[PDB]
Amino acid sequence: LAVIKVVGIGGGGVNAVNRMIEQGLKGVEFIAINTDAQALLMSDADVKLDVGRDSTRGLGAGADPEVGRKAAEDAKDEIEELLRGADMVFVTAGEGGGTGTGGAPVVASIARKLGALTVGVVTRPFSFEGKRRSNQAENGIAALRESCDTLIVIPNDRLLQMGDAAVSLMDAFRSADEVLLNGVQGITDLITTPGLINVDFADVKGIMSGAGTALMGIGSARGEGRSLKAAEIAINSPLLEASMEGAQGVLMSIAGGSDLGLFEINEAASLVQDAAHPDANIIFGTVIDDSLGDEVRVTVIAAGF
Ligand SMILES: Nc1nc2c(ncn2[C@@H]2O[C@H](COP(=O)(O)OP(=O)(O)O)[C@@H](O)[C@H]2O)c(=O)[nH]1
Repeated sequence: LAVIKVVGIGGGGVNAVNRMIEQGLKGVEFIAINTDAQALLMSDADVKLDVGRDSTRGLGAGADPEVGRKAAEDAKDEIEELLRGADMVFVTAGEGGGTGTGGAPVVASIARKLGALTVGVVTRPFSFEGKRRSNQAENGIAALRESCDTLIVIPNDRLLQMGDAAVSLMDAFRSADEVLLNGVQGITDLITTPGLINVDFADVKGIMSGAGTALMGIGSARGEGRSLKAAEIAINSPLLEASMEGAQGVLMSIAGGSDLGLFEINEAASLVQDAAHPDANIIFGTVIDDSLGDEVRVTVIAAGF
């Protein structure tokens, strides 16, 4: 039984972790790291960690990656203790800010030296947030990639092509929350709550260790030929580029109720096998989830380029 910790660092990461908690992501410990005491108050994470300066006083708002990086190393001993003896560590953040952008590569480096399989799950900022954030996020991703075994990057721009035409500025970030959850849960659920086609940690570790940069796709469908449709949506998801075939490795999960048909599972499995490069390592499994009813959702992670 695996020890999996999910770290949400910076404002966005903490909000993402709250969505995960709110949605009932199980079998994982949630850690919230921030510089701001006030924002940490609204967090529902098991473990919270205030860092850097007091938010109750001076400059909480400034978004400097250098500030966030320094704050992290001033807490390296405390962080290491929170990640003590974990088998897997997820580092979720919204790239572009200060706390997340600079702090994340530190948290990951620590988790990796502890010997844990280190998976970063971050978002690229929306273009409407300006080039300054686009720039910072770009360096923050370069850095975090060095510290992770695998780094899944979700381009926020593509979420707007999926969400409704008339969405608020707040609905936009709720989608960002939801997709970060999708990334994490799509992987952890394979381990914590497997179905008929059982995948164990060793399989996942094999496909994700030193994988480098990675991308994800999600899909879901109902009733009539659902599993195939869901799988098809996932492999064609805009979040995943055309570069599904360019992947060295593919991790795939299909979640559904206890009554998830073997035939269904097989059709999804076959589709991904055909869609991926002939030489790619493909590991795939099923997840039991009664909260889905008669809907099934497929997650595809494509790694190694
Ligand atoms: N998932 C998610 N992402 C967010 C949210 N708010 C902002 N972001 C993204 O995260 C980036 C950094 O913001 P934030 O994490 O709040 O600043 P930081 O704490 O200094 O890292 C922004 O440029 C946004 O693209 C949110 O509520 N949820």
